[PDB]
Order: sequence, then C-alpha cells, then structure tokens
Amino acid sequence: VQLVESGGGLVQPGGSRKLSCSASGFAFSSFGMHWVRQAPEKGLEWVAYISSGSGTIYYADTVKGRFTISRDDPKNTLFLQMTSLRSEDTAMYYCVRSIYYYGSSPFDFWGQGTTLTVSADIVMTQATSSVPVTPGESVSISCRSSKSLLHSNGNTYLYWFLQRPGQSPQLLIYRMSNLASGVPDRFSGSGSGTAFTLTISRLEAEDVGVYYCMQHLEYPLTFGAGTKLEL
Amino acid sequence: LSAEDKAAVERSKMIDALLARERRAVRRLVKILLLGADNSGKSTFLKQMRIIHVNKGIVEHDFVIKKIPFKMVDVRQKWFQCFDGITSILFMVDSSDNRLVESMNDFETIVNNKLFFNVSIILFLNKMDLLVEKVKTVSIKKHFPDFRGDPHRLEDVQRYLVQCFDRKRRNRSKPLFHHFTTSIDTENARFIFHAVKDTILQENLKDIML
Amino acid sequence: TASIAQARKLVEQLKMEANIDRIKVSKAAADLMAYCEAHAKEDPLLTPVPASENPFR
Amino acid sequence: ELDQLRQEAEQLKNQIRDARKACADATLSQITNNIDPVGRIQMRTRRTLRGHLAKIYAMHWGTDSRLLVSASQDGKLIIWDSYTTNKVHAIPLRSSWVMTCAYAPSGNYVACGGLDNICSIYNLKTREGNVRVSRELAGHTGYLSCCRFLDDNQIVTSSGDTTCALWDIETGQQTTTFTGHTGDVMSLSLAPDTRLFVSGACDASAKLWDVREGMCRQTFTGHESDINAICFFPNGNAFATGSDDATCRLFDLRADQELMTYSHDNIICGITSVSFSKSGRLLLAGYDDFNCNVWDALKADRAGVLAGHDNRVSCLGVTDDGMAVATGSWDSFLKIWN
Amino acid sequence: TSFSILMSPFVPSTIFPVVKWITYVGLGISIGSLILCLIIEALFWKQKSQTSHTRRICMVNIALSLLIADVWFIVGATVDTTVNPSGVCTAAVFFTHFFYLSLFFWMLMLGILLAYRIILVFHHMAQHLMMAVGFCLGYGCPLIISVITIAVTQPSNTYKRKDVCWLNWSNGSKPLLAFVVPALAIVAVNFVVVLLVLTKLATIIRVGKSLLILTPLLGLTWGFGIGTIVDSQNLAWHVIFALLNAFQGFFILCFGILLDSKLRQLLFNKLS
Repeated sequence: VQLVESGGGLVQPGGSRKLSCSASGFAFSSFGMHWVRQAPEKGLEWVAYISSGSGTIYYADTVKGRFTISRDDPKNTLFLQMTSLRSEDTAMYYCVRSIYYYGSSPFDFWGQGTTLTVSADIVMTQATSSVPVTPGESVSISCRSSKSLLHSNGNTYLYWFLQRPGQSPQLLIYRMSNLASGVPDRFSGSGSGTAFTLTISRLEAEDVGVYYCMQHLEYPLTFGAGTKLEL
Repeated sequence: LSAEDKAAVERSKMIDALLARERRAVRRLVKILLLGADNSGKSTFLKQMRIIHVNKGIVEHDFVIKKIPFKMVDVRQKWFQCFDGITSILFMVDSSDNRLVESMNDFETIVNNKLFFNVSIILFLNKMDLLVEKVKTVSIKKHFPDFRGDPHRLEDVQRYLVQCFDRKRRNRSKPLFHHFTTSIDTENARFIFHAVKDTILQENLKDIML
Repeated sequence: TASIAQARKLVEQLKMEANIDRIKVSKAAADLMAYCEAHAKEDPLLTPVPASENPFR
Repeated sequence: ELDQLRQEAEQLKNQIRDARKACADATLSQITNNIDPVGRIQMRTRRTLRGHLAKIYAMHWGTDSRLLVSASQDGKLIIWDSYTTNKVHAIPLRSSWVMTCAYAPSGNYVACGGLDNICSIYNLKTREGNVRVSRELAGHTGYLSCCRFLDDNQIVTSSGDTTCALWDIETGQQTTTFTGHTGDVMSLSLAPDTRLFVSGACDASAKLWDVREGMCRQTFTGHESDINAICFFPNGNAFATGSDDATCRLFDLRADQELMTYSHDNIICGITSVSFSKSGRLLLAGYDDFNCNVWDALKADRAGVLAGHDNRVSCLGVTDDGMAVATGSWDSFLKIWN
Repeated sequence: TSFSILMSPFVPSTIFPVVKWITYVGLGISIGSLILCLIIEALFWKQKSQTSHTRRICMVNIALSLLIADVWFIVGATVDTTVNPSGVCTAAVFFTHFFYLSLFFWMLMLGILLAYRIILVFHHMAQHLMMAVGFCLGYGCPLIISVITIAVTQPSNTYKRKDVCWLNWSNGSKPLLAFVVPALAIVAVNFVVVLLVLTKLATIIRVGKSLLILTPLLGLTWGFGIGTIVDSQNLAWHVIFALLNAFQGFFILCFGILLDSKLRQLLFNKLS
C-alpha cells in the first residue's frame, strides 16, 4: 500500500491551496479517507473526512466551509481544497485510510504527509507529556475521557497511535483493545469509559516516540497531546 | 448507531446499489438451454448466432439479438436444479437419420423433467438438405405404423420425425416450436427470438388470468 | 482386472470397518440425553433468554 | 475368482448387519418417552437479510456468531452482519453456479464453488482492502457440492465425482483424497474436534472419514434416497442426515447405526439442510415444502415450525453461541430466527 | 333510487318499483360479496412473480373501491337534498364520485397491465415503480378531477341533483360529465385491450374464459350506460345496467377470484 501526498510548500496568509493524495496499491473506492493535521511542535489534530462513495463529508470546527474534501476515484486521488488559510494552519497533513465494516481497522495506513507552511467535542487528556523509560521494562501510558467511550454497541471507540521520530503515525490499538496488523503483540491496551491505559511489555528501541489517543465515538475526532517515550 | 455504524450502513447501501444495478441488468436476461447429440449442429448454430449478434464442462454464450439478452447455456439430475430460471430448451437433432431413437429417448428424458415444468421446448431440426438427400435414397424405418408414406415426398418424412419428438411428451399446453433448419442464420435467430417471446407472452397472460 | 481390484478394495474396507468396537445403543442414548440436559440452561433456542441479553431483539 | 471376493463382501456385510442388530437393545424413543416435552417452540423472524438477486444455495456462520456468508446463483457471495443487517462484503464470482460457501473459522477466508469444478478460496483480510481469490483449488471432475474449513491452511471438499479431498491451501494439492463413495457427494460436516468428518452422497450412504489417515472409518446407510444434508450433534459422536425421501435420521458413531428417525406423514418433500442447536435438543430441518421444521432431537416430535419462506429452504445454520438460526431459501431471502 | 342514476340524466318512471328494488338488492349482495372478497384474499393471498402480485394488488384495490363506493351509494340513497345546502349531501356525492372513479381508474391500471405485457413483453420495470404509477393514476386522477369538479360546480349549486345526492346537469354546466366522460373512456380502452388479448388466445374455450373473467374486472358492463346516456327513455337500459353493474362485486367474487384454480384449491383446502 502507498499514499504519496503532494502539494506542500509555502503560502502567504490567506489564499488557497490544493493538497493531493495519490493512492497506489489498494482499492481506493472501498475506503474512507481522513485528513489529519499535525502542528509543527504539537500533537496531531483531525481535519476532514470523505466516505466511500463520497456520500458523507465531515469537518472540524476550525475548517467547516473553509476546507473541502473530495475524491476522484478513477484516478485514485484524494483532494483537500483549502480556502482562506491563516497563520494557524501551518502543519503537516497526512492522508489516513479508513474502512468501516464489522471488524475493520480504520486509521490503519497513514501517508508520508505533506508540509504546508503559512507565513461539545469529546475532551481527551493525556496524563503526562513525557516518561523516562528503559529498554526491557514494561511501561504504561494513559488518557482520560471526558465522555464515556463505551457506546451501547459494546465497543469502546478509542484509538492509540504511535509516531516514531520523523515518521508517519502507525495505528497501534483500535477500539481501545484490539491490535493492528504489523504491530508486535507486546503492545496491549485496556481501560473503561472515562479512563484508559496502554501497556507495553519489554519496550525496546524503535518503541521510542509519541503515543497519541483519539476518540471515534462521534465526529469530530479529538486527539490527546500524546506522551513521549524517551530512552 | 454512532460514528462507525453509520459508515457501515453507507457501505451496505452501496453494496445494495450495486446489486440492484445487476438485477436490472439480469432480469432482462433470458436463458435458453442447449442439448442434443448433434454436436456439430450445436457448434454451427452457436457460431452463426454469435456472428449475427456480436459483430471444459458447461459452455455459456452471451449475446443480444434484438436488444434482448440471451444466455445459451449449452450443457445430470443435479445440474438441472440450477437451471429453472430458464425460458427455453433447444434440442439439436439431425433430420437425416437409429439416431432418431437415441434423440427421442434423450428428449423424453428432458421434456418431462419436473424442474422444467414451466419451460418451453424448441426442437431445432438440422440438415434438412441431408434429409431430402436421404429421402431420394429412401432410408426406411419400419418400426411403427407410420411408414405409410415413408418412401415418398420429404414432407411426410418431416411430419413423422416431428411427431416422433411430439411423441414422448407428457406435459403439453406449451407447444413445441418446431423448426426445419438450414444454413441461413437470420431465420434461425428469428425462430429463437419468436419462440422465446411467445413463451413469455403466454406465461404472462396465464399468470394474469387473461 | 479392474473388477478384481475393486472387489479387493471393497473387501478390505469392509474388513477394516467390521473390526470397530461398538457400544450399546442404550448407553449412547444415555450419553446423548446427558449432553442435552447438561447444557439445557445454556441453549437460547430451547430456553429463550430475556430480551435484555438477546442481540437480535 | 471375482465371485469369491463378492461372496466375501456379502459375508462381511452380513456380519456388520448382525453386529449392529446385536447392539440395538433399546431405542432412544423408549428412553426419552419419560423426559419433558420440549414444548411449543415458535421463534420469529428477527432479521430478513435481503439483497441477493436470485436463489441462495448456501450460507455459513462465523465463529463469532455475528457474520454470515451466503452464496447465490447470482455469481455473488455476500457477507452480512446479522445483528445489523449490513452487508460487509459482496464478492463477485467467476461462475454464477455456486453451490456451497464456507466461512473460515478464524474469519480470514471464505470459500465457494459449484458447477465450475473449482474450489475458490477468498481472502477477506488484505491490506489492499479488497477480497481477492487467494486460491483456486483444482482437481475435481464434477461440481463442488460442499466445502469446509479446518484451519486457515487446509480445507475439505466434496464433489459430484464420488470423491472428497483434503487440500493444503498454500500448495493447492490434495494432501489426501477420500474415495469410496458410489454417488455424487453432496453434504459433509466436520467434527468439532476437527479430526473426523462425515460425507453424504446420493447413494443412500454417509461415511465417517478420518482426516489424518484418508480411510473411510465407518459407512452408515438406511436412507432410501439421496442424503442431501448432514451435521454433527455438537460433541462429535452423533450426526443427522436429511434426504430426498423426506426423512431425517440420527446416527451414533459408536453404535454405528440409527437412533431416531424424524419423518411426518404429511411431509412428502425432500430435505435440504439439517442442523443441531447448541445443546443438541433441537434439530432444524429445511424442507422443499417451503418450510423448516424444528424437531425434539431426542423424542422425534415436532417442536415447532419456521414457516415463512416463499420457496425452498436450501440452507440453514445455527450460531456457535446458540442465539440464532439462519435460513436461506430460493426466494433470495435469508432470515434470522431467535 | 335506481343504480342507473350514476349515469342517467333521466330515469324512466315506469320502472322504479322494480329497478329500484333490483338496484338495492344487487348492492346488498355486492356489498356482502365484497366483504367476502376482502376476507377471501386475506385468507388466501399469502398462501409467484410480479404478474400475480400486481394483479392481486389491482383486484384488492378494486374490491376495496367497490365495497366502500357501494356503501356510500346506499347511504346517499337515504340522504335528502333540500335540507342540506352544504355538508352531508355534497359529501356523499363527492365520496361516491371519487370512489367510483377510483374503481374505474384501478380497472384501467389492470387493463394497461395486460396491454403492456402483450406488447412490451420483453420489458421490465421494478415492482415499486409499478405500484407507484398504479396508485398515482388509479387514485390520483379521481382526486384531482373530483376536486376540480366540486370546486368549479359548488358556487352555482349545479353539482348536486334535486332528487338524489349525485351529479346534476341541465344543458348548461354539466357536473355529470365529471363521471360519464371519464368512466366510459376507461371502459372504451379496456374493450380494445380485451380484443388484443382475444387476439393472443381449446382456443374458443380460452377465449370465452378470458372474456368472462376479464369483462367484469375491466368494466366492460359499465359500457351499457352509454345507451342509457344516449337514449335514456329506452326503458330497458335501466334494467340491463342495474342487473349487470350493481352485481359487479358479486361478479368480482364469483368470476374475478373464484375462477383461479390455485385460489379454488386453497379455499377448499383451508376453509373446508
């Protein structure tokens, strides 16, 4: 699979831009697509979403009617039409695949991203910004939920993501409990409505980096600050 | 429903949309099984029909005569379970035959099958030129009180043969659309189309009670 | 030739089948009843569960 | 010389018949005439899974008791969410004549096949996001009547060439070929321990086979016509066969003979599917009289009826959790009953 | 009074002591018969394609319209006209009108069904579109036409008669045309359709069976009113019309339903 994003660079305040995402190696038309923000030194925020079949479109509060998400399936391209950008939009944008059927793994493949420089909501609180850790020892991270993520379906729509230094995020836990494909089984997670914890047995190198938490209980998707595991 | 079930329902609605598309395509497609020991006749008719309308095991053939989708299946008690969405059965029987006994045994087996109760039957008689050739050098079948006229004009011979396939039928009210077939293909396609159309008209009216 | 081989195969298969130990019908019937009564409280088609625990209600 | 082998076969058949008689001291009906009647079991349609464009020939449940695969003459294979009546997947097939479907016990794979002679194994879990033909297992001469999974890597099939086969999926070769049937093999069922399996085969016989050995362990008969359905009692020591003579029957592997026969005088229609409930007290039999009946498996009584199909009930299945029974008929409808 | 009042500008007087009775007695059995219809189908409708389904839809709708229209006419026979400047009498006239035109337009829907499956035999439109068109024309046309009729005729008080609660006309504004013009027109097309079906069919046995099973369901009989309208003093058109059209519910039960072999078998097996 591959999602190569293009369209970055420098834009003066105001103005417009058009980020494109070339998908290659998977059935684009069966997937939802999310656009996910990451501030220059900060955590990562959600932007927009287009569904399979372009039927439904969702946005964040800071971009509604300001950005537009579209997809051109036959060419396998996802577009973000950005209008009236401001100095707060400066961020790295990632195209995040998603698929929604029973047992699917949304937010699984994250693109390499493109750099754009510009010259109520469910609150999830990260316990701590950084943790001293040492290889071989089990570690735990936690976030708090301002709103019970256990929906009546029985699934707790919570996500844990990992971004290594300088790379694109990789899904680690979906729905608070399940592991993603390509993730070692030493990762595990648990919790309940209003508090949850990620547990790693035998943390090693390349497990360094930032762990983020997202809710998918109800758009908008809100992200935590993420804890940094530093050796 | 909340934030993942809505998306799943969208996915299911899309799959329903695709399935409805293919039902629209399919419900117009009528099926004509092919049978008979005349393999050469089967091949010749298939080639002529595809030439007009296109321009191992079961060997399907898809084409369209007059904007009407034909699927000639061209094939056993278990196979026929899968074949009751069909609108006719053809038998490729060579008129110049013995082989008439073999063909009519096969036709007797196929004609009265319960799964084919609502299926019309077309008997395609092949090589009538060869039939008149074997009429000139009379081949006499003397095993039935129908030799009366056997060493005579071709018409009596044809009538006897067509009766022989009328013979061994036990579920009538859907007549056998007998044809005397030659090497010209347009009339062959016309025969097939007209027979299938009459079958569907009769079924519609009988099930609407006139 | 082929008939001889087929008959030999059938004879061998019957021979292998006849030498199988069999239990009484009454004991097997008792075992079946034991299974059906042992799991009677966990069978939601025999004993319907309340609607609150039912996923299809 | 041939007469010698034929007479030896007849003598051995007589020994088998006599030994089976010698163990028939008492019947299941004489032992369960004192047990409580199962009662008026009438469960309703909870879901009506519709969307298929033609007749459904097979359905199969998941081990999670929620997902459901169905193969139809459409050339399609739909994976449904039974709880929500969602379509998880639609798999278009290279041949519209699919007679069987299987759902892998881990949920990764499904399988189909039919008059196309070839057993098609589909991968559901691909990073490309599409179900794709993970293998086409070739080697049968006739139609593929039923296909069943043991683990993700091997699958048992039965054909209309009087032959079953245990395939290793990675290599595509018959790791074992189960021969011995004299007719078209229609329905096979696996033991829950997944070491033995039985086959029903339009020759008035079903057979218990060992998978690791390839030999027909036992041969059961008694039906007068085609055994068109088969299923294990949920512990691997009894199974039940339905047939075109309108009679279900229950066999015990250890007793090597029948225990109880389920026939009603007003049912002159053939049997298209059989399944047991979780505990084995209910036996569901799909019939050609547009109906599906529920039998007290220990008393031969009719517990109830799942009326409500407008044509033949060609398939049925019971969940691993026992909540639901799902029936599929030639009216393009698949219905969940609880 | 007489059933002929549904279409007749004048009813000859010398016939009332008979035709009236005939009218009412017919309505009786018709109403009763129609009840049985809505019972009989409810007993055996659920016991194979778009064909039978759309025919049963039209049969049930037609039996429904005739049952309520017959009841409405019998109640309108007892409602005066000189004591209700507005209210119950115009309500009975309009309900009779809209519901009889409902009957006739559902009957046209069935006729166009037959013609459509003769001509466009290799053509399919979905069941939901079929039902949508059937309800849009079978019920929509009488609502539109009767609303226009009452709205245009109410201010001048020609909409109702001076004798019975039905449409009047006096060589000026002609409210009766709001029924005669539609009704017979449907009938006219049906006659043509029947001939086309008579073209496509034991030949004479089938022809007789078709004509008899199709005439009371497509409303050929309501075609006698033409004479009753063309030459009202024929004195004998009122007897034919009453004897044939009032019993149209009796005909629907005895012919439109009870000639179906599957229905006969189901009735015999389940009811007795």
